[PDB]
Amino acid sequence: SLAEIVKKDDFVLDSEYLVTLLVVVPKLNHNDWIKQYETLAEMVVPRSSNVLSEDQDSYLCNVTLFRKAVDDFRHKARENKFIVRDFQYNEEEMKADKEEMTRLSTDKK
Amino acid sequence: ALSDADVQKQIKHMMAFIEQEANEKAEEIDAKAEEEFNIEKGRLVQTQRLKIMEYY
Amino acid sequence: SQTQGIQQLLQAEKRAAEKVADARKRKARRLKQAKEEAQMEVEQYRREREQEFQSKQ
Repeated sequence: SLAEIVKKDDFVLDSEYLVTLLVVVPKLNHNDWIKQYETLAEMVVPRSSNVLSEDQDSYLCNVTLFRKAVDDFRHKARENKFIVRDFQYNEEEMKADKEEMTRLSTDKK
Repeated sequence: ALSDADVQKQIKHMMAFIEQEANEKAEEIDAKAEEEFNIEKGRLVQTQRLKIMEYY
Repeated sequence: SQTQGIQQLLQAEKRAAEKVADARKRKARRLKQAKEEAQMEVEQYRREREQEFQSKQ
């Protein structure tokens, strides 16, 4: 679950045009895929690929581009052995899950 | 490297299938308006004209 | 396209929206005009109908 990861500031909502792909980029391929995400498709923002959260072997990252740009971006991404995860943002269910685990701990004791 | 050189091409691409059909949607509304202008000329007052014709 | 592109996207589609809205509002005017001309001509028809019926009596 990316509930502790995706942030609104980099996750573009309230815009029918832009939308943030939460790409997964290996640390060994840190600068690499950040650079190649520039020209995978048109209607794109150049090199907006920026680190969101660092894991042990890879790290989630945000790329901002137009909505129908996502289709070509993901196609050419899959061509070059790239990973794109579309984790949609909505705050209320993350809050609900946190309160669920809290109340289940309370029920446990 | 793209900068705004390609962004203008992107804008030109979009303005072909958005701006153009916005004007053509205004024009389609114009055409439908003329059509229903004719239909209104020929449905409501026409029926009332028939009513008064039968009255006559 | 981070700031200049998508802002122009929004502005162009905005303009499309107000133009389509103006088209609907001017449809409103044209329908009112249809009604106006329609009642005018049926009123004229009523006028000569009344006159010729007076002559008939």
